[PDB]
Amino acid sequence: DNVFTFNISVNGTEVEYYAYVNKTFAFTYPVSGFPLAGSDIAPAGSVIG
Amino acid sequence: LSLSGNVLYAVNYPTNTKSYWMYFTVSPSSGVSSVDLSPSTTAISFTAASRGVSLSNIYQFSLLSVLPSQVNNKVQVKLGTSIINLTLAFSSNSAGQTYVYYSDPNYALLALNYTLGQEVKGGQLTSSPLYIISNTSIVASKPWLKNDNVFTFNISVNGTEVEYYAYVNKTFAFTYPVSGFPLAGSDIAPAGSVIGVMILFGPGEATNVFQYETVTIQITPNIGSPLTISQYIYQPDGKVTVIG
Amino acid sequence: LSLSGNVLYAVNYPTNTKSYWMYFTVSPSSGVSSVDLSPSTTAISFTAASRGVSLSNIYQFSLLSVLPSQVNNKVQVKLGTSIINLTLAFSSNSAGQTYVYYSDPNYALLALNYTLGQEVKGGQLTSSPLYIISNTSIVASKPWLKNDNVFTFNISVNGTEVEYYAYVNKTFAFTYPVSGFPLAGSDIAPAGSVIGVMILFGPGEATNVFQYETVTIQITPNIGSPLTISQYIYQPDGKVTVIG
Amino acid sequence: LAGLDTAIILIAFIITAAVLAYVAVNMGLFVTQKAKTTINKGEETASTA
Amino acid sequence: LAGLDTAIILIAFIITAAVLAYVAVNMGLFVTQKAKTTINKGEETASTA
Amino acid sequence: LAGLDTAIILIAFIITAAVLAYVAVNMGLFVTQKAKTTINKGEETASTA
Amino acid sequence: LAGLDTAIILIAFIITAAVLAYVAVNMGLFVTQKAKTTINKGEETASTA
Ligand SMILES: *[C@@H]1O[C@H](CO)[C@@H](O[C@@H]2O[C@H](CO[C@H]3O[C@H](CO)[C@@H](O)[C@H](O)[C@@H]3O)[C@@H](O)[C@H](O)[C@H]2NC(C)=O)[C@H](O)[C@H]1NC(C)=O
Ligand SMILES: *[C@@H]1O[C@H](CO)[C@@H](O[C@@H]2O[C@H](CO[C@H]3O[C@H](CO)[C@@H](O)[C@H](O)[C@@H]3O)[C@@H](O)[C@H](O)[C@H]2NC(C)=O)[C@H](O)[C@H]1NC(C)=O
Ligand SMILES: *[C@@H]1O[C@H](CO)[C@@H](O[C@@H]2O[C@H](CO[C@H]3O[C@H](CO)[C@@H](O)[C@H](O)[C@@H]3O)[C@@H](O)[C@H](O)[C@H]2NC(C)=O)[C@H](O)[C@H]1NC(C)=O
Ligand SMILES: *[C@@H]1O[C@H](CO)[C@@H](O[C@@H]2O[C@H](CO[C@H]3O[C@H](CO)[C@@H](O)[C@H](O)[C@@H]3O)[C@@H](O)[C@H](O)[C@H]2NC(C)=O)[C@H](O)[C@H]1NC(C)=O
Ligand SMILES: *[C@@H]1O[C@H](CO)[C@@H](O[C@@H]2O[C@H](CO[C@H]3O[C@H](CO)[C@@H](O)[C@H](O)[C@@H]3O)[C@@H](O)[C@H](O)[C@H]2NC(C)=O)[C@H](O)[C@H]1NC(C)=O
Ligand SMILES: *[C@@H]1O[C@H](CO)[C@@H](O[C@@H]2O[C@H](CO[C@H]3O[C@H](CO)[C@@H](O)[C@H](O)[C@@H]3O)[C@@H](O)[C@H](O)[C@H]2NC(C)=O)[C@H](O)[C@H]1NC(C)=O
Ligand SMILES: *[C@@H]1O[C@H](CO)[C@@H](O[C@@H]2O[C@H](CO[C@H]3O[C@H](CO)[C@@H](O)[C@H](O)[C@@H]3O)[C@@H](O)[C@H](O)[C@H]2NC(C)=O)[C@H](O)[C@H]1NC(C)=O
Ligand SMILES: *[C@@H]1O[C@H](CO)[C@@H](O[C@@H]2O[C@H](CO[C@H]3O[C@H](CO)[C@@H](O)[C@H](O)[C@@H]3O)[C@@H](O)[C@H](O)[C@H]2NC(C)=O)[C@H](O)[C@H]1NC(C)=O
Ligand SMILES: *[C@@H]1O[C@H](CO)[C@@H](O[C@@H]2O[C@H](CO[C@H]3O[C@H](CO)[C@@H](O)[C@H](O)[C@@H]3O)[C@@H](O)[C@H](O)[C@H]2NC(C)=O)[C@H](O)[C@H]1NC(C)=O
Ligand SMILES: *[C@@H]1O[C@H](CO)[C@@H](O[C@@H]2O[C@H](CO[C@H]3O[C@H](CO)[C@@H](O)[C@H](O)[C@@H]3O)[C@@H](O)[C@H](O)[C@H]2NC(C)=O)[C@H](O)[C@H]1NC(C)=O
Ligand SMILES: *[C@@H]1O[C@H](CO)[C@@H](O[C@@H]2O[C@H](CO[C@H]3O[C@H](CO)[C@@H](O)[C@H](O)[C@@H]3O)[C@@H](O)[C@H](O)[C@H]2NC(C)=O)[C@H](O)[C@H]1NC(C)=O
Ligand SMILES: *[C@@H]1O[C@H](CO)[C@@H](O[C@@H]2O[C@H](CO[C@H]3O[C@H](CO)[C@@H](O)[C@H](O)[C@@H]3O)[C@@H](O)[C@H](O)[C@H]2NC(C)=O)[C@H](O)[C@H]1NC(C)=O
Ligand SMILES: *[C@@H]1O[C@H](CO)[C@@H](O[C@@H]2O[C@H](CO[C@H]3O[C@H](CO)[C@@H](O)[C@H](O)[C@@H]3O)[C@@H](O)[C@H](O)[C@H]2NC(C)=O)[C@H](O)[C@H]1NC(C)=O
Repeated sequence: DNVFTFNISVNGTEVEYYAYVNKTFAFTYPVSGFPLAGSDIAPAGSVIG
Repeated sequence: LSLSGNVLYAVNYPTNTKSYWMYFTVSPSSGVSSVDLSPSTTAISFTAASRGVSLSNIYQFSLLSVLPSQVNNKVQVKLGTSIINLTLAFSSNSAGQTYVYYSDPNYALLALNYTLGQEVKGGQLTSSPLYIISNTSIVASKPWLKNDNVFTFNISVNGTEVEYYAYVNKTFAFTYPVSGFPLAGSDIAPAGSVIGVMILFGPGEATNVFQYETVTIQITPNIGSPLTISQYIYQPDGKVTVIG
Repeated sequence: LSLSGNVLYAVNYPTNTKSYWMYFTVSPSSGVSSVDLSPSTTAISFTAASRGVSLSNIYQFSLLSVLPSQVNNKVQVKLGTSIINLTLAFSSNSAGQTYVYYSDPNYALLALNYTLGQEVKGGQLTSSPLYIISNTSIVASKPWLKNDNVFTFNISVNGTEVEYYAYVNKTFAFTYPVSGFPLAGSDIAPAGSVIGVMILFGPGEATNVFQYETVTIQITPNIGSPLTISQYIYQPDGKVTVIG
Repeated sequence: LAGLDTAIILIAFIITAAVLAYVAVNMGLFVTQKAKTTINKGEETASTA
Repeated sequence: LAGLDTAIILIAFIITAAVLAYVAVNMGLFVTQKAKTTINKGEETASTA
Repeated sequence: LAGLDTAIILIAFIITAAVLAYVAVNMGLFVTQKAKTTINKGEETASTA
Repeated sequence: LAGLDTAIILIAFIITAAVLAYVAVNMGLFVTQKAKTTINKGEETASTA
């Protein structure tokens, strides 16, 4: 299956993560203006990744 | 009824922790016929559905019932030695009718404080939900005023700013005439009149400001279609904000 | 109604501590039909939402009701020995109709001072909110004029500048004809007329100048859509400033 | 009789039309205010930057 | 007799008209509410994007 | 009857259209003045330096 | 009799509908001409400067 990598920093140390992806899929997540956590509703003036 | 002005919303700006009042103006639609607005027959509902607030009827009082002689020269300011009688209901004549109106919500609030205090004094009402004072020193002697909702407004008297503190026991609405109202005493809005509607929040609904939320108000008179008003409210941007 | 001129705003320039008046011009939209502007039926609201100022109806008077013979030769200037009668309402004829107008807000203000003083004298009005004098020596004998809002304007009489001091008790609006108005006596603006609207600030709203603020005015006649006027006001740049 | 029963159908049909009148006026007041709000937000979206 | 039998046809025709009144008012209340709901969904469809 | 009830739907629909007329004219007067103000501020922004 | 009285309600209801017809046609002729005039004044307002 498909694999890509990304780094995050933890205790100022780079940690590489390997992400394995079984099939093409999409997901959404809140970026700003989202108080409705739990709902799946994007309110007016929210920003969704 | 048609909404015939902007909807104004007031909060403890800039802190935005607490909600004070909403004001808006209504008039009979397209000038066709008169509307009974008596608070016994009519309901005004208020819902902020997101936060589960739903009030089926908040409408309690109207200054449409009130003649100018019942409110003018009946509240007064002590500026040092001098005592000044306020005029609150303004009036003008056309075709032998006296038109009556309140120039702003502040004079309407003072006229209501007087009217409701006078109805309590007359035993017609158990308690006024509104109490208005200039002197805050009084509050220590009246501990029920400590916990209910409070907002302030200024009027000018002898060119001097007088701050009044309005204490609100529960969320309620009242109506008052703004123009085209000759029918003082009646509670009827005639065609081509303009009526101010004001909602004052109590300590329940006041608890935090409306943001990222839909507020719905509905006025339902005893005859004819109700007027349903809805705004999605963004963060309020001033002491008063235009929400709709 | 359409806004059919710029919106002019006057302040105590350059000091900008105090606010005097707003002036603007309106006319029936697209020449289609006439508008009733009687101050009994119509409301003019004024809101500066940022500072929590909200007046539901400031409209009190109209010179549309007033015939030229009621104001011309009825105010006068004593220039030494000589006494000069002022002409304030100008007039012209077309198709057997007499058109009536005021050439500037200054002659409109003087015509209003006369009209309201005459209505007080006739017992039709309790007090005029406007009082206009050339002699300031009078003010010491009339202490209520000490604290209310004051602005000045000059007119020329016998080629001599005469300064008038206008004392304003409360924020109010009036209307007067500017062109295309043959219906003197009526309060009706016919299609293709032009009407001046002027707001004079009282000591409340005058207290500091509008800056970095939105001001909204709404004219709501008894039939038809209201005219809503809104300006964000930057710092005012002259004795009069164009805000919109 | 021809009128008595005919008077029952008139009363009922008046009430039926009045119910549509009630709903249509209310919902027109609602939607026109949604339009007012939308027009405002459209201008704000074009002006704010 | 002319009235007795005539009184039987009046009672019956009243009931018959009252049954239409009952149905027409109920179904008007129904359809006008379907209209209310539809008008709301039409505005939501125009506003949401 | 056919007209009486039909006259109820005409009155109501007139009022409903008049309410849109009222809102659309008011909001056109509003937005066109926002445009006037914006055009002025755009020129001032291009001229002032 | 069943028809004689029934013939009284037909005559009257015809007249009643004809009265609505009379009013609706007259007032349609009126309002459509107000529209014609308005459309003309709208063009004149856009062209004259
Ligand atoms: C993301 O994290 C990686 C491990 O957490 C890290 O790789 C480690 O770094 C060095 C080798 O140098 C690398 O540097 C360049 C630029 O970062 C890379 O593009 C290049 O391919 C080299 O791998 C080594 O000590 C260590 O073993 C590496 N670990 C692994 C697992 O590769 C990456 O440097 C870091 N950043 C990027 C951009 O990939
Ligand atoms: C301004 O407000 C005052 C308080 O509401 C009011 O006083 C009340 O007056 C009424 C009867 O009015 C007469 O007496 C008053 C003096 O009290 C005179 O000012 C007035 O001209 C009349 O002669 C009286 O029943 C009531 O008890 C008074 N209330 C109080 C608290 O004193 C004034 O009348 C009113 N107007 C003026 C001009 O001051
Ligand atoms: C709103 O109504 C209150 C009654 O519900 C009223 O309180 C009463 O006040 C009176 C005295 O009123 C005079 O004096 C005050 C200052 O003390 C002035 O502001 C006012 O204009 C009057 O001239 C008092 O006798 C009584 O005990 C009070 N009653 C209660 C229940 O406290 C308020 O005065 C009134 N608000 C205003 C602004 O008038
Ligand atoms: C809201 O409800 C409270 C409880 O029902 C009530 O408190 C009581 O007040 C009375 C009288 O004091 C006030 O009377 C008027 C109302 O007619 C007030 O506007 C004004 O502030 C007076 O001070 C008092 O005797 C009693 O002990 C209180 N009881 C309790 C349980 O609180 C409030 O009066 C009422 N209104 C307001 C404005 O708070
Ligand atoms: C508001 O209420 C106060 C108490 O409820 C009251 O003060 C009491 O009054 C006297 C003292 O005279 C005061 O008078 C002037 C004008 O009102 C005040 O500005 C000045 O500071 C004095 O305090 C006294 O018997 C009593 O102890 C005072 N009580 C308290 C707690 O101060 C005020 O007079 C009254 N009005 C104003 C405008 O503050
Ligand atoms: C409304 O009236 C208030 C009292 O009648 C007045 O407050 C008095 O003014 C000064 C303090 O300056 C104030 O000024 C700014 C702007 O007005 C306020 O936002 C700020 O919070 C200050 O309080 C002081 O001499 C006096 O003690 C104040 N009195 C009280 C009771 O606060 C307000 O200035 C006036 N206007 C507004 C907008 O609130
Ligand atoms: C200029 O203004 C004067 C003041 O308004 C006005 O005087 C008033 O005149 C009316 C009647 O007019 C007659 O009398 C005046 C002299 O008073 C003559 O000028 C005029 O030709 C007429 O003969 C009178 O009722 C009123 O009391 C007068 N008011 C005052 C304060 O004197 C003048 O009439 C007017 N025109 C001229 C030409 O001076
Ligand atoms: C406008 O002011 C002029 C002075 O600036 C003045 O001219 C002078 O007038 C005096 C007195 O004579 C006039 O008296 C009346 C005015 O009401 C006239 O109708 C009459 O014709 C007289 O001429 C004169 O001594 C002097 O010579 C004049 N000055 C000059 C330079 O000629 C005007 O009279 C005055 N006009 C009005 C209408 O008040
Ligand atoms: C605006 O209206 C005032 C009345 O509300 C009026 O005050 C009155 O003035 C009259 C006398 O008027 C004459 O004299 C003055 C100079 O003293 C001239 O400017 C004016 O043109 C007239 O020829 C006086 O009898 C009365 O007592 C005053 N009334 C009040 C309530 O003070 C003003 O004169 C008027 N303004 C103007 C410019 O005319
Ligand atoms: C604004 O309101 C004041 C109080 O309501 C009022 O003060 C009173 O004035 C009267 C009469 O004097 C004036 O009359 C006219 C108004 O008709 C004024 O334009 C002009 O300046 C006159 O001098 C006086 O008898 C009374 O004592 C005053 N009372 C108080 C409590 O102030 C003002 O007249 C009124 N208008 C203006 C322009 O200030
Ligand atoms: C404005 O009002 C003044 C007083 O209210 C008045 O002055 C009074 O009038 C006389 C003195 O004559 C004056 O006349 C001329 C022309 O008006 C003035 O320029 C000159 O300086 C004189 O003062 C006197 O009886 C009274 O004591 C005066 N009072 C005061 C306080 O001076 C003015 O005449 C009047 N008009 C003008 C134009 O100032
Ligand atoms: C509004 O406040 C003024 C002060 O800001 C005040 O003027 C001062 O008044 C005092 C006392 O005199 C007046 O008393 C009554 C007021 O009820 C008046 O009717 C009467 O005519 C007196 O003049 C005075 O010592 C002082 O000189 C005045 N100050 C100035 C600068 O002239 C007003 O009296 C007051 N007005 C009202 C109606 O309360
Ligand atoms: C408006 O009329 C005023 C009096 O009718 C006049 O003021 C008189 O003029 C001089 C003083 O010069 C003034 O000139 C500039 C520009 O006009 C003013 O801004 C400045 O403040 C001066 O006051 C003097 O002889 C006379 O005493 C003044 N009288 C008064 C009462 O001030 C103004 O010049 C005139 N124009 C303007 C724009 O205000």
